[PDB]
Amino acid sequence: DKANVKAAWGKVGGHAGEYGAEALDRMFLSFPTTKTYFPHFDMSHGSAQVKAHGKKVADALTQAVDHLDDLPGALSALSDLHAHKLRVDPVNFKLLAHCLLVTLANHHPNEFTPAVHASLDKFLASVSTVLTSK
Amino acid sequence: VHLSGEEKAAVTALWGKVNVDEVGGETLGRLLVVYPWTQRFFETFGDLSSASAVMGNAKVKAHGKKVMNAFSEGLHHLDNLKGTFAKLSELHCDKLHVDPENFKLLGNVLVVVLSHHLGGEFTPQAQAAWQKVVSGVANALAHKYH
Ligand code: HEM
Ligand code: HEM
Repeated sequence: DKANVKAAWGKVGGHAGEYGAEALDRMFLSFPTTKTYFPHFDMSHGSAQVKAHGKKVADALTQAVDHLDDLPGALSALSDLHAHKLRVDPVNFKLLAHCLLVTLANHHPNEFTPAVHASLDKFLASVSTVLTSK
Repeated sequence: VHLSGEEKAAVTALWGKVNVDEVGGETLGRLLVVYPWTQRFFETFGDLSSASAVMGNAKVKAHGKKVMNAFSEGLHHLDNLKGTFAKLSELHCDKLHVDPENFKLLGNVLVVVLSHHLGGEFTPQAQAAWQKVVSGVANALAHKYH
């Protein structure tokens, strides 16, 4: 089980910072309220900040796929940041997860099968649950 | 929800590039695979026992086409989605007892499938307009519950 979500993540390019950046761009454009968490970011289309943040998000999720047996432990610091410090409303994690699925499907539809879609949705929801906890 | 003239023209142009049969089957099939409780509503459709069975089920595909045809009606009445979907809202509430949260899920699966189908053409801008469309349809369908 933990190998297969791990396999699927790589096969749809989940490692790629550029896809993290595109997911953020999609989220900011479709759901403008999410921008209020990033007032320090230049939002100009080719934003260096969005590119760098896309890599942070992709890298964190890629690390997490190696730790499906204990996500709360793997994501401890990130949970503190998002839940305690930033107080991100849980609705926003559902928006970013959806935009990540949209992005991965966009570039690698052949690898983004219904089964892979289901697995990755569960993975991203699981990460979201941990990040929304205290 | 309000779409501008340019947003409307854009969603119209893009929908025209879409294979509706493929997108309908893909959308309803993925709904049933990704959110398996939704299978409860479709018992009469037969074998849904695996992802491959769901995606190969002809009744799922035919039903998906009917759902896409309803989105098509919506695109022609974006200024009055509530009126357009009034009978369908009654059906899903009073007869089928579908919790309205599932209307949002189906809309977002449709967005994932349009992305899957269209690739680069389904831009972040295109997606923004389509999110307004599927939100509008979900809201219109949820109205009898209110
Ligand atoms: C699975 C979902 C997410 C993951 C994996 C994730 C990952 C990360 C990472 C790795 C960082 C950098 C941490 C550091 O530098 O120590 C970060 C920071 C941040 N995240 Fe998230 N994030 C997620 C969801 C969200 C959402 C939905 C929002 C708000 C809409 C959000 C808002 C922020 C903000 C405002 C920062 C601070 C960044 C900065 O100041 O440059 N995150 N996140
Ligand atoms: C945007 C969202 C939706 C739209 C536009 C839509 C549209 C439709 C349409 C056009 C029909 C056909 C009615 C007829 O042929 O007279 C139908 C039937 C039906 N819908 Fe939906 N639907 C949506 C969401 C859902 C969801 C989320 C579920 C369940 C999870 C659902 C469950 C059903 C069921 C069980 C039927 C009857 C199927 C049969 O027995 O043939 N619908 N819907």
